Order: sequence, then C-alpha cells, then structure tokens
Amino acid sequence: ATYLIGDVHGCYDELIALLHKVEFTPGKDTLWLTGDLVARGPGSLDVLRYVKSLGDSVRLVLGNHDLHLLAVFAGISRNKPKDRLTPLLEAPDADELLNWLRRQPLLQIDEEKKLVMAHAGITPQWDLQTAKECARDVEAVLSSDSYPFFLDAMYGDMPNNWSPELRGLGRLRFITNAFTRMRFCFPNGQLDMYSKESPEEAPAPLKPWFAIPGPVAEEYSIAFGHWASLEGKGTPEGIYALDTGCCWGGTLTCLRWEDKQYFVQPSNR
Ligand SMILES: [Mn+2]
Ligand SMILES: [Mn+2]
Repeated sequence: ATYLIGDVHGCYDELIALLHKVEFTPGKDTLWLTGDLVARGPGSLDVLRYVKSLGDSVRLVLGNHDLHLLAVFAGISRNKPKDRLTPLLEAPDADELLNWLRRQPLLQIDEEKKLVMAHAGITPQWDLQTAKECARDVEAVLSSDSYPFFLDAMYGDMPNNWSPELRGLGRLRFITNAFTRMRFCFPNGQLDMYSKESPEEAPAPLKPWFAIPGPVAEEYSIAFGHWASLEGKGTPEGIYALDTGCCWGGTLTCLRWEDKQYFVQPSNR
C-alpha cells in the first residue's frame, strides 16, 4: 500500500501511532512524506533517525523548516529557541542525519499513479519538465560540498515571477520559494510571499496556487503539505493538502492512495 503523510514537525509519537494504525510495513508498503519533518514538536531527532532508516520505503520531499535546519547546522542562520532543534543539532549522529537530509529530493513523481509531491505544491507557472529541471538544479546545490553558500543565497522574497530567462541567485531563490514557501498567487501566477492565511481570509486578488489552472495539475494529482491554515480543506479534485497542523495541536493526516482512505492521529499537545 501507499501512504502519504503531511508535515510531521517533530511529532514522532504521533507519526509512529499513525503508522501503527495503518499497519505500515516496509517491504509491503511505501510512505510519502511532505517534508517539514523537524521543528516545533519535541522529537525532531527521533523523526530524522526513523525516516532515514526507512531507505527505499520512504519518498521524502524537503520543506522550508528542513532547509532552515540545514542552514542552522551550517552556521548560516541563527537557531530559534521555539524550533526545539538543539537535541538534534547536538546529537552524536547529527552530521550523518543532516548530510542524509540535504541529499533528499524537492520533488517526487510516480508516473503509474500519476502523482506528484512537493512541500508547497507546484506553481501554475511550471510545466512538469520545468519543475523537474528546477528540482534537479536545487538538489544539486544542496548535495554538493558547497551547500552552505546556497543556503545563504536562498533567503529572499524576489523574484516572484517565473521566467526561463531567470539566471543566478534569483533563479535559485524563486525555485526554493515555489517548492517550499508558496501559498497564494496573483492572477498571473506570481507568488505572494507574505500572506499565510486561509483562502477565505486572504486579501484580494490573492488566490491559492491550486485555484489557478496549471499544466501539471491538469495531468497529475498533486500532494503537498506546508499550508497549515488551509486545514487540509477546500481543494479541487486531484489536489491533496495533507498538512492538518499536528505540531499546532491539530492532527496528523495519512492518506492511503489505493482507496483514497484517510486516517487521522490527534495531536498529543
Ligand atoms: Mn509545515
Ligand atoms: Mn512548510
């Protein structure tokens, strides 16, 4: 069976309880995770140890908090106490875990399931070939020996409009924002990097990225996490918003792909 789970945010106990609920069995089953494995919840260290141990039985995409963790580890960014990352950063296997994490994809595609996953979704300005190329480019910088330079370059809110002519720092910044920070778009598809509200609460003319027809969404189902204020609700057919805010006192959500059956684990917080 195929299981897709939204943002874990250090909620190790809830993750394991939910996997036990569905009797997740590596070798029979595959788990997809929307990223943001770490921060806020108490168990980021245990989450990374477990997910790394799954090997080919897990298909991960990196989220914005995973990248922030890498930036803290590399000395690029300051540690925020509320993220509760110190046990992971101080662990004797921190290097092993974080060098594995920075090698993981930004984008997962299964052609037989016609299923795409990224942390924030797929901007309507991208077709599939462009999304693949951009994921490859950023994965290449993250898996290189020079990844601290890219992590430093990644921060920024511009440019917010895709063009194949984009080059350099702006190109990498846009790619990172589209895969890991996107929520709202302007009517022309341009990213808004400020509004984090639910769609009903957003200022006009902002609309969810998935409310603008894009070429990937027309051919593929898209699973994503990230957007907790969406509460996993309000999406069109073929769009699966799996982040139901476990670390916020919400729930951890698991979707089984074969029958589109949902399983939910309440937050312990
Ligand atoms: Mn998140
Ligand atoms: Mn996120």
